Parts: sequence; structure tokens; C-alpha cells
Amino acid sequence: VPRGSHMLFQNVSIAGLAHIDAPHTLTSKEINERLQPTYDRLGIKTDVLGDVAGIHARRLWDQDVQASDAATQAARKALIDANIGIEKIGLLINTSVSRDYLEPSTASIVSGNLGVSDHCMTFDVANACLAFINGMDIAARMLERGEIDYALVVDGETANLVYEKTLERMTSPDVTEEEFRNELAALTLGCGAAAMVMARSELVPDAPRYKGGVTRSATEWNKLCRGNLDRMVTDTRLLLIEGIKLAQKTFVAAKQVLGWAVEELDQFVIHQVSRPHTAAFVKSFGIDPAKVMTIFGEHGNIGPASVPIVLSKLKELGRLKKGDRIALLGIGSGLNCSMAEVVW
Amino acid sequence: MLFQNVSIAGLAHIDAPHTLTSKEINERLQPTYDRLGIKTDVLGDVAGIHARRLWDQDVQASDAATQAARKALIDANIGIEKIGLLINTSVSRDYLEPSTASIVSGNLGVSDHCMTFDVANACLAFINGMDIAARMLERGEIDYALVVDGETANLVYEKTLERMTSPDVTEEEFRNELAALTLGCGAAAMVMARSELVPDAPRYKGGVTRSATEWNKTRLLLIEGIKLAQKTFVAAKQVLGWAVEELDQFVIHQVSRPHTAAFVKSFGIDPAKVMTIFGEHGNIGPASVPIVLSKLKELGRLKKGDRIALLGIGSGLNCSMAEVVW
Ligand SMILES: C/C=C/C/C=C/CCC(=O)[C@@H](O)CC(N)=O
Ligand SMILES: C/C=C/C/C=C/CCC(=O)[C@@H](O)CC(N)=O
Repeated sequence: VPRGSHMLFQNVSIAGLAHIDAPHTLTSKEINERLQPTYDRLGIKTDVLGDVAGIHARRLWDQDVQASDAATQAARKALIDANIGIEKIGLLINTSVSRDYLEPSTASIVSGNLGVSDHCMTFDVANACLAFINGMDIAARMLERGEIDYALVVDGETANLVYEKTLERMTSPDVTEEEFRNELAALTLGCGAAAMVMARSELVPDAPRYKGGVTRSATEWNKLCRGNLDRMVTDTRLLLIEGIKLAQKTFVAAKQVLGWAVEELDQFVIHQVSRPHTAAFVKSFGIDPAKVMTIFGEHGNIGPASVPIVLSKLKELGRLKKGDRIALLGIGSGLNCSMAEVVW
Repeated sequence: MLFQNVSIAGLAHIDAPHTLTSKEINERLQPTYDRLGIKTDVLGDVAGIHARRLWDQDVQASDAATQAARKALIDANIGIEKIGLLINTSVSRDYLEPSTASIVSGNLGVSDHCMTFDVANACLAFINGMDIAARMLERGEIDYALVVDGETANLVYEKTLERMTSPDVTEEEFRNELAALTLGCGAAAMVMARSELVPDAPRYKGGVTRSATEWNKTRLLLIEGIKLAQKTFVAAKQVLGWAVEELDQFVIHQVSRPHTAAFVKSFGIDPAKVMTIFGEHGNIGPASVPIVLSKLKELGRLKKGDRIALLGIGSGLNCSMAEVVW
């Protein structure tokens, strides 16, 4: 019985992948030292960062590193991984939450740094922690059609400023319990960068394939996590509850269009908000925790770069084998949920 | 290779309610003009911007985008439940996270199948959004899309006027800040759809993009932008079959009178085919193109079969040109 494609991508591949770890370690121990007088005033006796969220350290750049710089570093590395020159790139999309300016796009800045040709289409996509997958999909649609041969999706995140300003606000003798709780999640963020070269499959026959997938939304929850360059406010309790509800809905669609059954997937690359959010997600879908790589403990939450960083690390660690079915899953502020598949 | 089954179901624009005239602005800049001895009316007499519009206090980009979206849905005569994709393309944004699109979508009440995200690409983003939506429609992923764009400039005016008025500022710093006083508020939205759902609707053919990202760092913008546009037009001739005398309207990004005339001169375009709103509304960023297209529609200037060129030269530098057949 002939079936449809369900609109999954055909002949779109991952030619190259890379990540950059930011150089400076900031431990939760140091942060707690700074916060301790405020913890004490507020009666907080548990280590909410280390023991509850499960984050022991995160990485930071120098103050003067912009999103575009981190993105450029990852892009050069992914080009090497793909063994191609910048001249082959026909599309470059930046997907980071961090942004150099309102205008022009961070993508144009990265493109300028790398020296793209005058044929290269460039723009930014912004969608909280899901944007790298959005960028992959947009690239995939062009590649499938054959409008381009190769695309770069890039994402550099700089959390330096949010750390600096949040730590100042949270150490004020006047900070309220409500504002302290509201901003605490900002201290689980991390710096880092990732980039991916995608290509028409005919150019890279043995490369992993990207199939695309499904998305569902609950945009009535768009107030749950709001962030600017120096501040992020989060309702962690509702993010957890409403996020899981949305992912359940999304998983129903995934079973229908991707044919997913958790036991038949080899890796789950999940956006990571915290240890308890991850645990809840894994328990909710009955996923084998051994299939779920985490970097949150030592790098925290790298926003939309998280997924590709974890995928790149799995590649480098030699955890991925030909034929492996890899689920990319994320719940992003919006709320949105996306679930897609890569076949290694 | 061009899109065969993508149409424009509905289109709308919102004009911001408060007028700030350049005469009014100049009264405030006069002492600083005098100091440094300018004695020239750069806004009114050179740039050709005589007024621009501002929103009420505390109107966010999402609010303006939402107003435009509601009016575009009416123009398309469809309910929000039909929208499968909502992309926001504005420079102005409520937050870094979440997307301004999610906020607009929440305001409208989109369904749980509706995909949303922001695209940012200076003044070219609305055209990028249309392209992105077109590809999804063509592939059958969705039946209808909203592309929305609300621009706010209230804060920029307050801050810039105070800054450029301060003791430290050199000529040049000042002349650079003058450019900020050409920005205007406004909003637009477009419903795109699969053509079989809306026979007789205008059709979006798609377009071409060329870049010169070596210039991502005003007079310079002009020359290099036009050179980039020339390259892009050469491409448009080949892929779109474009020739100037065969196009009925040129809908272009709205930057300044000198910039517009230089563009018209370069391509040998009949200026009668180039509607402008900069004089009274200033530069509305990526919303300018769809606002002008919407005004052309509302004015009854567009007739069945009209070949309409949409184009912008954006910060990057980037240049995109696309065709709509009315
Ligand atoms: C398992 C439930 C998790 C809820 C997720 C909330 C969103 C996560 C964040 O707040 C950031 O990582 C980025 C983001 N919102 O996309
Ligand atoms: C006609 C030549 C145009 C040169 C380009 C000028 C830059 C224009 C602007 O500064 C804004 O309108 C928007 C933008 N840069 O995308």
C-alpha cells in the first residue's frame, strides 16, 4: 500500500557539524558564595543550583566576545568537518537568542567574517531554544528543492551580561523573594556555540540524513519565560507542567508522521533546562535515560545551541553509528515543541 | 523553478496615529544646528522627510503587528483557525525571547498546529518571510500563513534627540544620529495561501537574492546598495524574466528622497511606477514594502495581470527582488 512522505524531507543531509566550548569556568560553588547572604536572608537552605537544578558549572567567554564571534568560530570548524570552502555555501542562517544588534542580522556579520559569496542568502531566525531546528528546516526546504547545494546554520550564545547583571540584582540587600525566584533560572544558562553544514544528499552519499519532523504550539503560554540582553524572568513551575503537556501532544503527532516508538530510537538529543525537567520528560515518555546525553551539569543551558552542541559531542565521542535513529526534541519559550529525526 | 501555487489572500497596513513633524523636530535641534554651524535642514530639505508617525505610549511591536494581522485576516475573509504559520519580520521586537511572533499569535488565538518564529534581516525581512512561507505552502505543509511586521520608534526618538543635543557630540556623530530621525512607526500583515483555495488572488512567483556582506560594518549605503541592486536585477532578468518596461509597479524600501531618485535613475524606471510614503511616514523598515503594496491595493492602483516588483536593499548588505502577478 503506497504511502505519502508525510512531508518529511528527502535527500537532505548533514555534511558537517561542530561545537565550541567557551573557555572560562564559573562554578555554582562560586556563585553560591556570592548569593549566600541573600540565601540566608531569604531562608533558603538547599543548594538550588547544584543540588536541585543539577548544574555544577557553566562556561563563559570574555566580556568582549559577541554572538557573531562565537558563531563564526563554530562555522569555520563545521566547514572543516564538512571539508568544504565557504564559497560553496548558498544559505547562512543564524538562530541564536544572543544578538549583536537589532540590525543588521547577526547572520550578515558572521557571513562577512567568513567571506561568503555574493550568491549567499542570509538572515536570522529567532525562536528561543528551538530556533536551530527551525533553521535546519528552512535550509532543508531549499536543499530538498535543489535551490542550493550547501547551507550553514550557526548559533553563538553569550550569557556573560545576563550573569553579571543578574548576580548584581540577586545580591541586592533589597531584592525580593519573588524577583530572586523569577531570575534564578538565568543562573543555569551557559555560553557556547554550534554550527552545521547541511547539503543535498547526492553530494554527500554517506552523510547522516535529516528527515525533519513535527511541531505543536501553546502560544497562550508566551509569558512564561521572557528575556532581554541583561535579564531573564521565568516561571519554572508552569514551564515544566505546560511544557510536558505540549510535548505529549507533539509526541502523538510524531508517532503518526515519523512513525516513532521510543524503544526504536537510539538517541534522544533533548534541549536541557535542568535535571528535574529532564527527569520529568524522560519519565513522562518512558524513555531510557541511557539514550539521553546531558551537558547541563558542566555547561548549563546553551539555549538553541544546546541540541547541535549535544549532537556534535555525541559524534566526537564516537557514540553515533551508521543507521542510528536520532530524535531531536525541544520545548521552547512560546510555548513551542518540535520533534525531528536524523538517521546517522 | 518559480512558485506555481502560492497566492496573496489578504493584505493590510496600520498607520500610526501621532504626527511628529520635521519642523517640530528642527525647533528642538536648532541650537545644536547653530552650534557647529549646520544651517541646513537635513530632514526636510535633503532627506525629504517632512513628518513621521508615532504610536501611543506603551504600544509594543507585537501590539502593532496584532492590529495589522486582524485587519489582514478580514481582508482575506478567513478565521484565525486557518493559519498554520505566523512569521514576524520586524526590526522592533518585544524581547530577545520569546519570539514576537508567539506573542502576536497568543493575542490572535492561533491553534496548537500553528508554527511561529521571528525572522530578522533589517529592511528585507518581510520579503524573506514571504519566501519562507511560500516554500511551506508550496510543499503542502500549511494552507494559510500570516507574515506580520509592527515597527515602533517612540523610544529611539526620545533617546536620540537627547543624545545628539548633548555637549560632547561632533558633527558626523550628529549627522549619523540624524539618520535615526527618519524612522517611522507603522505595521503591516499579509495572509498568503495555496492558490487552489483562492482563485483570482494575486500570485507570488518568488524572487532572487544577492549579497555584499563585506559591508556589514549613508552615502556609502547609497552607492554600494545600488551596485548590489544592479547585480540582483541582472539575476532577476534571468530567473524572473524581468525587464523594466514590462513591470507595472516597483514597490521599494523607503529610505530617503535622494536614495529613491538614485535608484530610479540607475534602472531608468518611470518614477510614476514608484509609490513613496517616506515624505509623511519616514522609513518604516521592513514593513515599508508591504505597507506600500497595501496602500496600492486600497487605492485601486492594482489591476489583474499587473506585474509587481517587490524589492529592498537591506543592511548587510543584502538585496532581494521578487515578483507578484496581481
Ligand atoms: C521539560 C520542560 C521544560 C520547559 C522548557 C522551558 C523553556 C526553556 C528555557 O527557558 C530556555 O532554555 C530557552 C527556551 N525557553 O526556549
Ligand atoms: C538606495 C540605496 C540604499 C542603500 C541602503 C541603505 C540602508 C537602508 C537603511 O538603513 C534602512 O532603511 C533599512 C536597512 N538598512 O535595511
